[PDB]
This record gives sequence, structure tokens and C-alpha cells, in this order.
Amino acid sequence: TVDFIKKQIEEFNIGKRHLANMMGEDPETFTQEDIDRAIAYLFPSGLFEKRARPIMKHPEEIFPKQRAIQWGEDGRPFHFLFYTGKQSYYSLMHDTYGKLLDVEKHHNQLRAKDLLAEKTKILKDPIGSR
Amino acid sequence: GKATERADAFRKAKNRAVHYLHYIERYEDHTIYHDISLKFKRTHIKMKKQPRGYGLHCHRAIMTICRLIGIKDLYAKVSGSVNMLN
Amino acid sequence: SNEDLPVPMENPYKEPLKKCILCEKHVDYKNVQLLSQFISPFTGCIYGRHITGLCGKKQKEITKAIKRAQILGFMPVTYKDPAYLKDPKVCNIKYRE
Amino acid sequence: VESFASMLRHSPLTQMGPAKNKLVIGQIFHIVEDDLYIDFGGKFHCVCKRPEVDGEKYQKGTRVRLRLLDLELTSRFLGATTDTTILEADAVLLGLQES
Amino acid sequence: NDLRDRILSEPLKHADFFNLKELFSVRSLFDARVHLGHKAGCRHRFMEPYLFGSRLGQDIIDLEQTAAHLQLALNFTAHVAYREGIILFVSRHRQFAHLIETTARDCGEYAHTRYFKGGLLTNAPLLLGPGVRLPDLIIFLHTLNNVFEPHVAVRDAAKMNIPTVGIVDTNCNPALITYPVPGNDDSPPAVRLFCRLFQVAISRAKEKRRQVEALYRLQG
Amino acid sequence: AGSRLETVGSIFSRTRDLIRAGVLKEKPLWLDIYNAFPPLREPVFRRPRLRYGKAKAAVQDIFYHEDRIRAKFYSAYGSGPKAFDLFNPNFKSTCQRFVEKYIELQRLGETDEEKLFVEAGKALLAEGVTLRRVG
RNA sequence: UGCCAGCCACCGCGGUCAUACGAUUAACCCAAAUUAAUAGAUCCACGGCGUAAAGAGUGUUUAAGAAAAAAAAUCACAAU
Ligand SMILES: [Mg+2]
Ligand SMILES: [Mg+2]
Ligand SMILES: [Mg+2]
Ligand SMILES: [Mg+2]
Ligand SMILES: [Mg+2]
Ligand SMILES: [Mg+2]
Ligand SMILES: [Mg+2]
Ligand SMILES: [Mg+2]
Ligand SMILES: [Mg+2]
Ligand SMILES: [Mg+2]
Ligand SMILES: [Zn+2]
Repeated sequence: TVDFIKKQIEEFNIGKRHLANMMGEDPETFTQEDIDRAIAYLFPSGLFEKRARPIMKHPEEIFPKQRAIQWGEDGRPFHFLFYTGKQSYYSLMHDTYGKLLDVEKHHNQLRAKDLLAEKTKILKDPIGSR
Repeated sequence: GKATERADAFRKAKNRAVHYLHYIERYEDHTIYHDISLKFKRTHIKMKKQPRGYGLHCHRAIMTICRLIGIKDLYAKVSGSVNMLN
Repeated sequence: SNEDLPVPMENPYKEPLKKCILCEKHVDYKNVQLLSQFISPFTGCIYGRHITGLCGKKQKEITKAIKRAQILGFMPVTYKDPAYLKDPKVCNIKYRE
Repeated sequence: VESFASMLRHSPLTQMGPAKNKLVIGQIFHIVEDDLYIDFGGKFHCVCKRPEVDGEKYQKGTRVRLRLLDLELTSRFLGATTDTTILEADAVLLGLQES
Repeated sequence: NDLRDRILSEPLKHADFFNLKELFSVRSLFDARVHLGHKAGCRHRFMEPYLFGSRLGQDIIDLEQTAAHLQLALNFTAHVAYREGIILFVSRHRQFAHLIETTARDCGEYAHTRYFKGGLLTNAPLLLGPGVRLPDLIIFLHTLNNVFEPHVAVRDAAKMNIPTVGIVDTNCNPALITYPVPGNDDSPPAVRLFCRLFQVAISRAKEKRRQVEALYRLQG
Repeated sequence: AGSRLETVGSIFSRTRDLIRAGVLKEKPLWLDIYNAFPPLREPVFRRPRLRYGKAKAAVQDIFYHEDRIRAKFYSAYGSGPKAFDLFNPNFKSTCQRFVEKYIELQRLGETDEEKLFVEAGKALLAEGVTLRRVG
């Protein structure tokens, strides 16, 4: 569906140019804020659900995000955790555990050398971190 | 293959039978190498090697199975249970 | 041709078998002091194997000796003799907690 | 070419024999808040508790002395075809490489 | 096309094509506690021929047969990598999962050390993607899972006709493993030794494949 | 497609017979490797039946003549003062020194067990190790 | 017609709802023969006996049968 999105990009661009021409504003200065107002004025659909109103955005915004091509033309998958079901989540967990082990080794070396230069940054109450 | 509809059950059985295939050693592509006396769960099968001129004098289902396999000459007898799956 | 192969010999590390407290001893029906150590001071029940810790022969022999002594007139049945009450504790049962 | 039986006969584990009440030297490879994973080196790694004396001196890689009790904790139960391995070993802490 | 079959046929005509004998020895396996297995009560019935004896309850694996199986296992693993095969290191053990993931990343092969989903290898066209390529080799570092039961992947590889090279302990079942190697999977030195051997075998196979391709380019 | 049958036989057989019959028109890359270097045991399914009756496993225990001296050493002195080091491949223990003394004493033409034991115990003092007898 | 008339070797069918009742058409198999009934040939176990029929409440012994390679007899505790 890559070519479909590629064609939708060109159609969105030409439609934005035509919308700017028919609205009378500069297409170079034409933005999504102007697009929303132009759509609302040209197609005044009165509905309580905002997602039911007509919308014209970029294809990457309208169409949902797509999973990348997991394997090459030879059939070999790219990521080494492809056969684990959730390659992204498992890679994130593996990276987190590797960083935890690296931090543990570095802290062990610092304690052996009697060096304590780190501080406690976990408490983020005044910032409001979740 | 088991399904609510007969056509769906047929399609599922056809699609799932290919994944489970046996290879049968057929002597001269017409009979079996030796007589086989087997006792399953409750079905006893006795199959004897037969010459060229004795073609598929077996049960009505064993004959169809052997015809699909490629066996042209065989004699078989089933005693005990007559359950189709067993 | 290898001289370092294991030899099918007996196990040298075989620990001795555990013995009952009366292993290789003589149990009698006249030693009321000995017989009272296996009975409850308050009730007089004969303690079982899980309380005494005796191997298969001595438990039955002690039970038979106690039953014989209780009827021959040497040991009371309802209670343990206060004279033998101060004997060392051999059972593994604790009442007061 | 040395043979497997020849090297096994001279292996330190063969010389140790039974694993009951034997003094061994282990090295700690993992640290928890209160539990120390000590690898005495035989097959598995034992888990001990940090003592009250010189508790801070126990770090990763520290060598300690142990009195090994069992090499591997396995036992049988009702209806169990095989044993229930604990994937650990039983040992106690005495000192930390007194030398 | 005529020169392509020669590249594939070259390694099949030699026994020790990648020179894997120098990678290990009997003493190298002995130093890694490979010969040590579980107790006698945990011994599987099919592990009797793969045992040297019992040393006070603990069974001992015969390193002679261990190395005899390991040579063939490493040669098979190297040939699969040389022939551009997908190798998946499947192992369910919560102690060296990070080490397995790192070894697989260094090898450039694929790994699975997490929970194994039900229809992963069987229902591949629904679990992985529309059309996927099944792994050409499955390598087991721990045959048993956390429930002390045979893994799903060892049965699925046999069901889908995928060769399996597996380190089998005294309580493992080598019946369905194509290339079983009797050893210890609970010793950190043993698992590191096996990870390094399977790393160097794949690295040598890929480097020699690249050299053979470079020579093929100069051939014409 | 293939054969998903497990208990019938081995994967090599189930891949070879399929191509022989002509169902599998593509030869797997690992089939040639299997043919070139077959394993010691064919990967056929075997059901782990339980062993009943008087039948017992063929595995035999590991014991040497050195154990008969090690048990005697451990009965009297127990664990040696020098702790065992499993990391060192060439580690020699206190009981290893005792058995090395015992074999030489046996070679010296001594047959009495007391002579082979007390002489080694006193000779260890020449090397200078401390023996703690357990009473 | 509508649990009525009725049909059947077993299952079973008859609802103003019948490819099973009666009639018509059509179709199938035999054939100077076609059906019904009664006789026959064949058909039960060289199989089982925990839950479907089956280990008889127990021991000894007569008749009878196999002795096919070798071993053994007898010890705490509530037989009578
Ligand atoms: Mg294991
Ligand atoms: Mg009629
Ligand atoms: Mg009608
Ligand atoms: Mg009819
Ligand atoms: Mg009619
Ligand atoms: Mg006539
Ligand atoms: Mg019958
Ligand atoms: Mg009955
Ligand atoms: Mg009876
Ligand atoms: Mg009766
Ligand atoms: Zn006793």
C-alpha cells in the first residue's frame, strides 16, 4: 500500500493548491489551520461527533501508521528479534536490560575505586513526572 | 475437518489433509513388501501380499485408500471394531 | 587399556545406619523407670514412633513391656509415677508453650 | 592426548568426594538487597544471606569461604516420576577469603 | 548459474571445511564443567547411553561422545550459515537470556529467549506475516522451559521439518533433536563456551562465504 | 506442502520420501548437509516408556581405589585445613596429598593398613600441614 | 386422505405439510418369469473373564496334565 499513500500525497498536494486557489489565500502561506477553516466553511456538516465531519489531512495523518517491511527480498528478516512476536517491545526490553547491566558494572567499578559522583535523580515530584 | 457447514467442513478437511502425508513403500508399485498383521486400539487389520491378478479385494474404504495411494493389488481383512477413524 | 577407568567396587563413603536409642539393648517389663519415659505424665498414653524415634523392633517391644507391666502391678496406667517424673526427657513432644 | 577418564580421576570434584560439610572457596557473581549468589564452582550457584558483620565488604566478585551441605537439592514427592530440582545448592557462609 | 552450484558443492566435498577442530578439545570442555549433569533421580531414560557414570548421586556426561557430537553439530551449523540459512537460537532460561540475545546480535542470526507463542512456527502466515521464511536451523541452549517440560519449538521444528541442534542435559529428551550434544546447560562457563563456539562458527562461515564470493567474482 | 507427522519417523526420512514421491518439488538446503554429514543417531521419535519390574538402568557408578583411601582420611580428619578450590584445574588438596603419600607407601612394600595410614599421617608433618583429628 | 384409511426385512412414515399411504406419469432391476412365506447352506469362541457375561468364599486331595535352563526350604509384631 506504499504506492497508494504515494499517490494520496500528490492528490492531497493538488487538492490543497486548488483549495487555496478557490479560497483566495496564498498557497505558500496555506497551512492546516487554514485547511480546517476552509473545510468547515465549504462543507458545513453539523454533527456531534467531530470525527464524522469532513477532514482533509496528510495521508500519514489520515491513514494509520504501517508496520515496516520486516524482511528483505531474500526473505531474511532485518531485526534479530523478528521471530519473538513483538520485535520492537523485546528490543526495547533487551536494550533496557543491557543498559542496566552496564550501569551495574560501572557502579561496581566506581565502588571498587571508592568513587561516588552520582546523585539521586529519581525524585521528580516538583516537575510532575509520570 | 469439522465445521458448522458441510462445504466449510469439506474445505477444511481438504486443506488440512495435505499437511499430514505418509509415504507407503509399495513393492513393484502394485503390492506391499510383506504381510502385515496389526492390532490398533480395538480394530485388527490383516493384510496379505497378493499377485498381479488379485486386485483390491479389501474393505470398501481400504480399497479407496489403496487406490488413492497407488496400490493396485491387495487383500485385507478387518476384524473387531469397524470404526472408520481407527 | 586405560588404567583410570572406574572399578565396580563397594561405596567407601557409606555412612553407618542410624540406631534407635535402645539399639542393641535389653528391654524389660520390670524397669518402671525406663518404661515411664515413653508415657505421657498427665494421661499415660504410649508415645508413637513419630514421638519416640525407635527402629521397628524396640517400639513394639516397649509397647508390649508397658502393657505387661501395667497389668502385672508394676506401673500405674492412668498416670506416670512422680518418682520417675524427674527423669531426663527422651520424647520429642512439647506440651507447654 | 589426555583421556576424559584420566582427567576426571584428577578432577578436584573427584578428590572432594561427598559434598557433606566440606570447606570450599566461592566467588560472588550477583548481588541482591539481602541475598548473595555465590558460585562455589561445582555445578550450581548457592544463595546466602549477608551477615551483620562486615556486610558492606561483600561486593560483586568477592571471594568467600563456604561449608557445602548439598551439591544439588532434589527430592521426590507423591506421584512424581522424577525429582524436583531446586536449580541451586545448599551452603552456608563462614568467612570472606581469610588470607 | 553453472558457477553457482560449484560454490554450494565445494564445502560438501570436504570433512573439515571450516577447520572447527581447533575451536575446542576434551580439556576445553572439561574446564567449562560440561561433563557435570543432574542427580541420578533427574536422569532421563534416553540419557543412559550419553552418560559416563554416576559420582555419588550426580551423573557424569562422557566428554568423548560430547565432543564427537559437538564436531558434527558445529559442522552442520557452519554449513547452514554458509548456504545462507536462517538460524534461530531458541532458549527459555531466565539467567543468560541477555547473553543469548547479544550472541545472536553479534552473529547476525535471530534469537528467541522470551515466552514462545503457540502457533509461532506452525501458524506462521498468521503470527509473523502474510508470507514469511521459516528458520532453516533451530539451536537449543536450554531444551527445557521453566516448567521442566519439553519446549514447544523442539516439537514444532520436527513437525515443520526444520533441523535442530540442541544442548541436552541429563534430564532432556534428545529423541526429536536432529543433532543432540550431551552437556551441561546450567553452568555459566559451559553456556559461555557454547555461545562463543556458535559465534565463531557462524563468523567463520560468513567470512569464508564472502571470500568464496570474492573469488567467484574474479573467476570471470 | 509437507508432512506434519512426528511419531512416524525422522525429518530426514519424511523429507526424502516426499521428494521421492514428487510432492516436494523443492529440495531443502539442509538435506544436502544432512546427506554429507549424517548424525550419529537418526532423529526418530521414541516414547519414554517407564521402566517396571526388575529392570534397572545400565549406568554404573564411578568409584576408584583412591576413594577407599579418601573415605578413611575423611573418617578421621574430615575436611582438610586447606579449603578446596574448584576454579583451579590443577588444584591438589590435603586428601590428594594423603593419597599420593599412601600409594607411595603401598609401593614401598607395606601391606598393613595401620602402617600405610599412620606413616602417611606423620609424613605429612614433614611437608608441614596441620591435621585435625575428629574425636 | 390427513396418527383415519394404511405401509414395512430393521430404522420407521401418516400435521389442508406424504419422493415411505392409494391412484397417474416417470424411473430402476429382473425376466417367462416376478414377489411373499417356510425350509435349507453359511454364520458363535484358537475370543474374553476390574468397570459391559464371566476368577467361582477358602485350602487339601482322586482322576488327569505340564515338570521343557538353573536356583529355594524357617524366623521380631494381632494364626488358632
Ligand atoms: Mg539442566
Ligand atoms: Mg407398499
Ligand atoms: Mg398432500
Ligand atoms: Mg421403502
Ligand atoms: Mg407409494
Ligand atoms: Mg422359472
Ligand atoms: Mg463374543
Ligand atoms: Mg461383571
Ligand atoms: Mg477370589
Ligand atoms: Mg456367591
Ligand atoms: Zn534399634
